[PDB]
This record gives sequence, C-alpha cells and structure tokens, in this order.
Amino acid sequence: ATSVNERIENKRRTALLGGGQRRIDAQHKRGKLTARERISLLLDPGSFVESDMFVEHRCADFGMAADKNKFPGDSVVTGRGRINGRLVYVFSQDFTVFGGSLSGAHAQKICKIMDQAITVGAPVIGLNDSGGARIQEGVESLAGYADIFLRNVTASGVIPQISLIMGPCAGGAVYSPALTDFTFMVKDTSYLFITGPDVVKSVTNEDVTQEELGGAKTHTTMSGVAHRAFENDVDALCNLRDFFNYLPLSSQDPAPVRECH
Amino acid sequence: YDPNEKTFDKILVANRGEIACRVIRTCKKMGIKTVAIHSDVDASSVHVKMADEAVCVGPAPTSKSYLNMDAIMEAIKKTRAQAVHPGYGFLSENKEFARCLAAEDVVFIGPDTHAIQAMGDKIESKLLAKKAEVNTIPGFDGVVKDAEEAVRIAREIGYPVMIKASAGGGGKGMRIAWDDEETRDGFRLSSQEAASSFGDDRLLIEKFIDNPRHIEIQVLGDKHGNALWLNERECSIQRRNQKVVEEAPSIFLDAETRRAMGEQAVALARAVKYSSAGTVEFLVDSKKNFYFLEMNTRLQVEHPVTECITGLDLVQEMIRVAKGYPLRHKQADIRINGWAVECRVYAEDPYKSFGLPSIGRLSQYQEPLHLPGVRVDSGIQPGSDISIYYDPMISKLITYGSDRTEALKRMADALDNYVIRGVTHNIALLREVIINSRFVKGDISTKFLSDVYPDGFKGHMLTKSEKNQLLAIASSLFVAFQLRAQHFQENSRMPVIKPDIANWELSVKLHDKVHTVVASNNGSVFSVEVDGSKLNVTSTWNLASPLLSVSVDGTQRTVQCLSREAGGNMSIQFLGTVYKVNILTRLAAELNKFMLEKVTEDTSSVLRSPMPGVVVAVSVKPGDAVAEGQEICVIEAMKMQNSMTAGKTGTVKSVHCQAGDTVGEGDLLVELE
Amino acid sequence: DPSDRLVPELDTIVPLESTKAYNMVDIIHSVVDEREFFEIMPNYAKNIIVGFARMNGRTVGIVGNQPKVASGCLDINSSVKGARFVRFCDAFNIPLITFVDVPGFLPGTAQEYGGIIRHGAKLLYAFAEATVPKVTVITRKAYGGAYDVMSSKHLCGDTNYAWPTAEIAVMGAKGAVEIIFKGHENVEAAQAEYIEKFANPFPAAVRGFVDDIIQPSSTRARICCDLDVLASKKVQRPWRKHANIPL
Ligand SMILES: CCC(=O)SCCNC(=O)CCNC(=O)[C@H](O)C(C)(C)COP(=O)(O)OP(=O)(O)OC[C@H]1O[C@@H](n2cnc3c(N)ncnc32)[C@H](O)[C@@H]1OP(=O)(O)O
Ligand SMILES: Nc1ncnc2c1ncn2[C@@H]1O[C@H](COP(=O)(O)OP(=O)(O)NP(=O)(O)O)[C@@H](O)[C@H]1O
Ligand SMILES: *C(=O)CCCC[C@@H]1SC[C@@H]2NC(=O)N[C@@H]21
Ligand SMILES: [Mg+2]
Repeated sequence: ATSVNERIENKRRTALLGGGQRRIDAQHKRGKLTARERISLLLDPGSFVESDMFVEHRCADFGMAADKNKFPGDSVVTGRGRINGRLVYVFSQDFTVFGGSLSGAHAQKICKIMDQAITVGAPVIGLNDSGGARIQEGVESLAGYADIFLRNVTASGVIPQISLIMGPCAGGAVYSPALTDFTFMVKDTSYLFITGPDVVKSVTNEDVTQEELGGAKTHTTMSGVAHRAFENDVDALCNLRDFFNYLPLSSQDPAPVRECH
Repeated sequence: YDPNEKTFDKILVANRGEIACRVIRTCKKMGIKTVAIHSDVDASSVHVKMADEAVCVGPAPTSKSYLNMDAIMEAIKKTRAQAVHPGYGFLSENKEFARCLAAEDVVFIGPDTHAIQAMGDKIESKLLAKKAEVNTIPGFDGVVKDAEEAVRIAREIGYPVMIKASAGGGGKGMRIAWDDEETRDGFRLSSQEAASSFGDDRLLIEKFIDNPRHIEIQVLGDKHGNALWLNERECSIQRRNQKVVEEAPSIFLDAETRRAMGEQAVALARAVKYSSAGTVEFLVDSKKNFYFLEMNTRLQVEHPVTECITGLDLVQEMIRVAKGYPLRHKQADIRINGWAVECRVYAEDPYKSFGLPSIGRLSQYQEPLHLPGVRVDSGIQPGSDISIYYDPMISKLITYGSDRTEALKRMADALDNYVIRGVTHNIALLREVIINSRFVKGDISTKFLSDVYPDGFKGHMLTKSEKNQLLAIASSLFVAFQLRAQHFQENSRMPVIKPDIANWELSVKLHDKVHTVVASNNGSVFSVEVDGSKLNVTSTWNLASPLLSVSVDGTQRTVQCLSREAGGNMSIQFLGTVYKVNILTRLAAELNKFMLEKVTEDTSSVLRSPMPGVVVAVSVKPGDAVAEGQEICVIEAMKMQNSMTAGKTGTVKSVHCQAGDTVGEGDLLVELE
Repeated sequence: DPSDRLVPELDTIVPLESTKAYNMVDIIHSVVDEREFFEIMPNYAKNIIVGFARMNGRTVGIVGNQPKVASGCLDINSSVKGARFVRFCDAFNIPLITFVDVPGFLPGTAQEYGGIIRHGAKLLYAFAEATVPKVTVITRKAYGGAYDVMSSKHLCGDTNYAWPTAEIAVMGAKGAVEIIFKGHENVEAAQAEYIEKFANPFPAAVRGFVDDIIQPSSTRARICCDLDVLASKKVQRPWRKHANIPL
C-alpha cells in the first residue's frame, strides 16, 4: 500500500485553491478574479495545457522550511493553448501565494515557457499582478528578474509579446511589461510604480496617494507607459482576444489575411 | 643594533605622521613591539598600518584626539604598554602628561618633570642660564607692568627694543617696536593678544639683536651625570618664524667657537640636570658673539641631519637612556664626517606669503630613493589625505656628501626627481633657495627671505639659455606626441598613409611673448631652431613615465609634464618651477588672431578666500565702507591663522562669511563695488 | 604605459561610512592609460559619467555612476545619456567597462509622471543587447533592479568583479527588517544581525554571481588581461529585421 496516489490529489486540490479560501474571498471582494479563470476565459475551451505545476521553491531561510509556507505551483500558472485555432503560450501570477512575489521557481517556469515559445515560434501573453521580488530569498530574485529581462530582450522582434496589468505591480517587476510590444491596463484596480507612497513620504515630503501615483488614469493620460485602459476584467480579456486576433504568430510569417465581404 | 641587551618589549607612540613612522621603524629594527594611536580621519594612515595593534582615541579635532590625556591613558592601560614616546608637538612638553605617566607606572621617554618645568617659561630660563655662566641677551628681569616702566627700561637698554610675550609662543607673539609711542601701543596690543591666546599677559623687555644667525647645539644626556654636545646646526632660512632649510655643520663657525658653544650648552644641561636628548639655541651676531635663546626639552624636527655627520641613531639613544643604561660614547669620539643638508617639504602654496596651507588627496607619489646619498623621511603614501587639523608637513629630504657643494648638488637633483601629484607643495622655493648666490657663498641671516624677495616669491627667473632650452624641450615633446598619435595597427582593408612632414613650424607662447620654433626629427634626436639659435634634444621619449630625462647640448635635464590638452596648453615642471606654455602650429596661430577675446568679469572687487578652513572672526559688516590696508576676517586652518589684506576702496554690499562657518578654497567672501 | 601597473591610490578611496560620497572620475583616471579620458556630456545629467578612453592602446568606452551628484540615483536624463552611448559603442565593436555604485532609482512624483519606467527600460535593453566584450566592477553598492540594469552577470555579462567594500542586496537593512520582522516589533538586534550577515559581497559570491573579489590596487592589471581574452568573442542570436526599442 502506497500513498503516492492520494498525495497527487492533495497536491492538485491545494494548487487549484491557491493559498486558501480566505484569500480567494478577499480577492473577490476587491473585484478581481484568480489566475486560472483568467486563463479559461482567455483561451478556447478545452485547449489549455498546463506545465510545471509540481515545481516548488528551495528557500531555507527565515523559517520558510515549515509547511505553512509551502505552496505548490509557486504563485504562477504557465501553459500553452489556442485562440481561434492559433497557438499561444500563457503565464499568470497568483496574488494569493506570497502576493505573487517572484522566486527562483517562478522565474524558471517563466523562462521555460519563453524558451519553448521562441523555439517553436508562438506569441507570449502575460497577465501580471505581483508585488515584486520576495525579500527573504536575497539575490536569487534579482537573478530571476535579470533572466526574464534577458529573454524578453532576446525574443524582441521575433515573436510578439503582450501584457495585461490586472493588479498592483511594484518594484522591479514593472520592467518586463515595459520591454514588451504592448501594455494594457484595467481601471480602478491596476497600478504601476517603482516605489510605494511611503518612500515618497520619507524623501520628498509631499502629499500623494497610490491612485494618482500609479493608477491607470495617470499611465494612460500623462505618463505614456500604458496603451489602453479597460472598464473591468472580463471586458479587458475579451478585448485582448479581439486584439490578438489581429497580429501574426512570428516575424517570419506574412500579415494575417481573413475572409472579407 | 645589538638585540642581546634587554630593553622594553611594547612601546606606544603618542603622535602621528613622520615622527611616528620614524620611531616605529627604529623600534622595529631594535626588536620592540609597537602600538600606534590614531583619530577617525587617521584610520588609514601610514603609521597605523606599519605598527602592530591600534587604538582609536577620538574625533578629528586635536583637542579631542591627540591632546586628550584621558584617551591616551585608557589606551596605555588597555594595551599593557611599558613606555611611551611623545615625539615632538602635542603632549611632548606638557608637564601634566609626564606627571601622570610617572605617577601611574609608565616610563616616559624624555626629560623629567623638573627639567620641563624649568625650561618652560622665558623668565626663569634666563635667570637659570645667567646663574649657569651662559651668555644671555642684555635686558631687564621682571615682567613689565606699565608703559612708563617699559620706556624707562628702553632708555638704558638702547633704542632698539624687543618686547616679548612670556610663555606660549611657538612662532607667534613677537614684535620689534623701538619708538616710545610704538613701545606703549605694542605693550597694550601685545597684552590683549596674549589675553586672547593664552591670557597670562606677562611681557619682558630685552635688547633686539640685529642681523642674527640661529645656531642649535644638540645635547644628549643620561641619568648618570654625563652630557655630550653633538656638533652644531645652522637654521637661518625661516618664514613665519619656522625653519625650512637646515645645514648640518655651520660654515660660519670655526673649531674654537664651536667648542665654546658646546661647552656652554653642556654646562647649562648639567645645571638643569637634563637626562635626555635636547637642543640649545643661540643667536650669533656678525662679531661672532653668541647669546643664549631657548632650550627645547624634546626631540628636534631637524635631528636626522646631525646623525649623518655623526653616525648615531638618536631615537635609539633616547630609548636606551630611558631604560637606564649609560652612554656608550665619549666627547672625543664625536667627529664631523662629511656635510649634510635637510629640506622640509610642506603642503602649501609658495606664491602667497611664502606659503599658504592647502588641502587635497594625493594621486601620485614617488621618492628619489635610487639617487646616491639621499634619505627621505615621509609619513605619506599614494592615496593619503591632507586634513585641515594638523601640520601640512609632507616630507623631510636629507642629502649628505663629502663637502657643501656635493651635498647641494645632490639635493638639487633629488628635488628635481621628486614626484608629488594631487596637492600644492613648496618644492619650487626649496630648489630656488639652494641655488641662490648668497646662500652658496654663505652670507645668510634670519631675514634672508625678507630681503631677497621684497615683493614676494615670484618663481625661478630663467636666463636666455635656459629659456631657449625650455622652448626646445616643449617643442620636442609636442612633436613627439604628434608623431606617436600616428602609429596604428595594420588594417588589411584600408592601409594607413603616413604623412611625410619634414619640418614642423610652431608658434610658442610663454608669459606675454611669442616665439617661432622650427623642429626636425631624425629618429630619437630633435633639431630645434628657436629664433636662430640651434639646439639638439635627445631622449628615449617615453610619454607615459612621470619623469622625463633629456639631453640638450650635452646637458642632462629632468622635466615633468603636469598636464596637456588638445587646444595646445601644456604645463611643464622644469628646474622646480611650473611653466604654462601654449604651442600651436603656425597656420593655426595665424587663424587665432580672428578669435574674439572672452570677456573676464574679474577686476578686483572680490575678496574670495585664498585658503580653506574655518572663519572665526570677521571685522566688518555688510553696508560698510572699507579702506586700504586693514584685515577683513581671519581664517584658521592647519595650526595657522590668516587675515586677508586690503588696498581698494569700496562699500561692502554683502558678507557671505559668519563666525564658525566652514569655507573652501576660492569661495567668495566679501563683495564690494 | 605598462598594462601591469599597480594603482595603490584606490585602496582607500571609498570611505567606510556609507553617507559620504567620492568621485568616480578619480578612479577612472587612475585606471586608464596615461590618465587620459574624453568625457561625453560632462555638464548634463551629472549623476552618470560616460566617455572614451584607451586600455593597453585599445579604445574602450566607460560608463559609471557619480555618487557626488544625487548620491548616484538614476533618473530620466541619465538613462537616455547612458543608453545612447552604450548602443553606439556596441554598434562599432568597442568594449565596455562599467563601474557600479547605485542605490536605486530617484523617487518622486515628477519622475513618475515623466515616464521613468520607459527610460529605465531604455538602459536595461541597451545593456542586455550588447554583444561586445563587457567588464563590470562593483565598488560600493548595488541595490534592487538597478543592479540588474547595470550589466550584471545574468545579462550575458563576461566578467564581474567586486571590491572588498562592495555590498549587494535588494534594498537597505531597515526596509528588509521592517518588511520581514514586522510581528517581532523588535528591530534592535534584527538590524544588527542583518547588517552582519548580508551587508557584504559574500551572498553574491557564494552563488557565483561575481567571479572574484579583487584588491583595488590590482584592478587595472585585471581588466587588461580580460580584454586580451575576450577580443575574439562571438555570439549568435535569432534572426530578426530589428527589435522594438522602448522609444
Ligand atoms: C528588486 C525590486 C525591489 O526591491 S521590490 C521590494 C518590494 N517593494 C514594496 O513596495 C513591497 C511590495 N508590496 C506592495 O507594494 C503592496 O503590498 C502592494 C503590491 C501594492 C499590494 O497592496 P496591499 O493590498 O496593501 O498588500 P497586502 O496587504 O494584500 O499583502 C498581501 C501579502 O502579500 C505579501 N507581499 C507583497 N509583496 C511582497 C514581496 N515583494 N515580497 C514578499 N511578500 C510580499 C505581503 O507580505 C503580504 O503578506 P500577508 O499574506 O498579508 O501576510
Ligand atoms: N633679541 C632678539 N633679537 C632678534 N630676534 C629675536 C630675538 N629674540 C627672539 N628672536 C626671534 O625668535 C625667533 C625664534 O623663535 P623663538 O623665540 O626661539 O621661540 P618660538 O617662536 O616661540 N618657537 P620655538 O623656538 O620652536 O619653540 C628667531 O627667529 C628670532 O628672530
Ligand atoms: C599639530 O597637529 C601639528 C604637530 C605639532 C608640530 C610641532 S610643533 C613644534 C615643531 N615645529 C614644527 O614645525 N613641528 C613641530
Ligand atoms: Mg626657537
């Protein structure tokens, strides 16, 4: 008798529920969904293939060795799928697991997805909502960001890259969306800034809050970082589908041609 | 250097800089562990990393770091040291420190408390010397209290009068007024000055010796009643009452006078019961009459120059005497062996009042240790810093030979081959003094610097031949750089076509004069025509080494290239002085007469600070009208206070300096119309 | 000018206390041949210094931070100033030498409204795209994503060195303590232990992010040898007409 089969079910039901039901309820109260249903609405039904769902971080500092800080998947869902019959690779961050803060396994999964996409020649779509780099790793988070930036720069001009900011992205995670072709926003829930308002309090001593600091209005009206803004998440994802229906899979292919009337 | 004899095992050096390194080296050779104190800014000093162990004693200011007795005592107690060497300065003549050290357990390397107390004031010293049958300066004993008593003394002592502030001093608090009105006003203002400085306000009246020479007899004593005089030294080149150039034997003295002075100094030392190394200073008039003046109860700054001609190590003798061993020499065994000259290299600008302190960090530093008969005592290494809290002395350079001429020539060569980059130094003054006709002849006095340059130091005035040599060297260097610029590697796609210029025609601008130079190259030899004159310049032409040795008409010369820029401006150090030259091609020179002169909005009316430091006193306020010849404000930095003068009349629109402010070099202070 | 000349002037140029500032131009002059340096844009965006120099006779481009101005923080102007120079040097097969002392990016609302993200992306892409040999030396500080922007080992860098006074972290100790040890509400011992364990260049060395920890006096002799080895470096990249600059 081996428990190597009930372990699979326990790990899967933990991964499908993220970091707990309380965090899911808190996310829903804020008007935000979770990663897996964004993936489901973004892709065609019955076409999503997940990868690296059993990858775990390796930290052994500041008490993460306990099981209470042990989460399968490591705050990211990565896979491949089809939109209107055309291949694409997708990754999303889970805000329930340490606020989506990136670690070694997170960066490794993103890097494997990007490597597969550049090898086969398929576009990349990223749904970003993460709090930055997790401190207790140290330099490995910086190495992960550097690797993501390197692969973003290498694939530039070869395959298209798209990003949706669906939540507060702060710290060094704001540079991957800036290195892609297009950047989109979701109003009233998405933010983008280098540092929080507390540092502004400390150094500049002037009154400002988060909304005009890094809100969608600021970046779509007087900053020039984002391209468009959307009312909510479902409309944003439908518009992303429609937009992706416009552009080709690679620079080696001609511009798409559709049926006309 | 016999290590068999037992001596102390751990000695703490309560000083910084050159003397600290010298003492550490002497103890290291003789086999004694060392301890070195330092401040927060001295954490990366040469002496700190040269000695075992270190103890920080406080912040940057000298009042809290090197004059803080409590910190030194704590460091000595913690390090379990057995003896302390104060060096010179700081707590080297302070009787409280010696008393405390003798009280606790510690052996203090130097004279006892009684000798320091006796040779501490300018009153008891004179009476003791007169009791010791030593010739003294004519004068009146007892502190003058009123101007009437001063002038009453003045009639009988003679019209020339020297009024002196008792105690303190160290190069300040002296004035030479002779007139009765001058007598009373000097009395009042010197009283208030003494009150400001040290507050005792005791003044003495003595005859002012005119045209004197300063002669120092070095004496060495032990605890068993023995005394020796280690020949004499001649120290007459002074500015601000501080020596710069010292000479080991005195060319002005013969055997009999030297013996008389040495015997008198030894008699004084026996009278005060001196039991360490020290010096006795004399003033000698033109008629070979010597008068006693001061006795330093400590190691002298210019001690090494008397070790060259004697062959002793003074720091070792002091340590052995402090242990208790008697002297191992006799007066008959002390002899003169050769000749020696010592120069002090400071960090100061020699073009302002014969030296004005400056700050900075050293980018390059090389000493001429490979030259024959050269010794360098420095507390500096590349990357060192110069702070505004301490004496800006950088190095001491000693040269020895078999006679005066050889020593002077070696000193000039060593000064030519000495590399300092990062700060401003007084090497130009040191090199130009040692070639003066009067100094070589031997006719010098205390006011040698005050009448050779009535208007101040301007630089080395170069003759026609030296001017031609400088022009030829500059042209050769410029053409060498131009030739070096043309050497590329092989391209294999577009070959380089080297130009075949035969003669380079150049316009050379120096001071306010323009010369035409024709230069030809024949390998490693340049043929230069300067206004008809023909010269040949040959050298290895290494454009990266800091020092460049060339041969002009057989004469060997050493030059340095301080700076170079593409517009044609060059700075060349040549025979000690830095000359700024502008070299252009003849065609470019023709087209430079069409360029409008850049208007400069600086014609006096600006009182920017000539030195960095802290301003403490300001004598004017904005909106006032000033006149000529009065000071505006005083800045204190590097053991020195300086007040800028006047000479133009205007109204002070604003003042940018207040008491306690910190001002850098060249910062504007007073604006006026 | 020999390539193995020692430079003991740099052994103590970096102050021990982190509040003081130093001049990077002194280090640059000490390292390069004949102490000759041609600086580009010397009066604009003075918090970064870029220029041309010669190393063993070969032309090199130099990029560095200036802690004298704005404590070395990056901003909008310096990002473009560095990016254009780096792109030019990469285009014409000129090696790059970098001196890193950066606390991060300049905070404020004017910088945010001006689009600091775009210009940070400019500099990041400019360093990541380069295929010429590149050598980096870390002097004092490398904090956060800025360390990633300054040509780290992870952007296909060639050789990375750190001086014994260097130190790399995500940010300062106080921020890490206040973001990690919040429940403990005791920052007395926490800050001390954190600065004792992580305020040093060893965490980056043990993972192999920096090749060696070198004495400053041997900096120049270390660089020259590297430029002799990396002169024949060649790399291959996927085909494309051109990439998408964040312009
Ligand atoms: C190399 C680049 C860098 O140096 S990035 C340094 C990190 N900079 C930061 O400002 C901290 C990051 N966090 C944030 O900015 C805010 O939390 C943002 C993202 C705006 C979210 O807003 P807010 O709703 O108030 O946060 P929250 O109360 O829901 O916190 C939920 C949990 O998420 C965690 N979290 C967040 N970011 C990180 C991070 N970088 N590293 C590690 N953990 C992070 C928080 O610890 C928090 O934990 P918990 O579950 O509430 O116990
Ligand atoms: N009667 C005098 N006549 C002429 N000059 C005198 C006379 N008395 C003192 N001086 C001058 O004093 C200068 C030397 O300084 P001195 O009086 O010996 O002690 P100090 O200035 O306080 N510093 P120090 O000797 O190093 O402890 C000499 O250069 C003399 O010009
Ligand atoms: C103060 O920090 C400077 C050290 C003390 C210098 C002493 S004072 C008297 C001697 N004369 C001189 O020029 N240096 C010695
Ligand atoms: Mg004297």
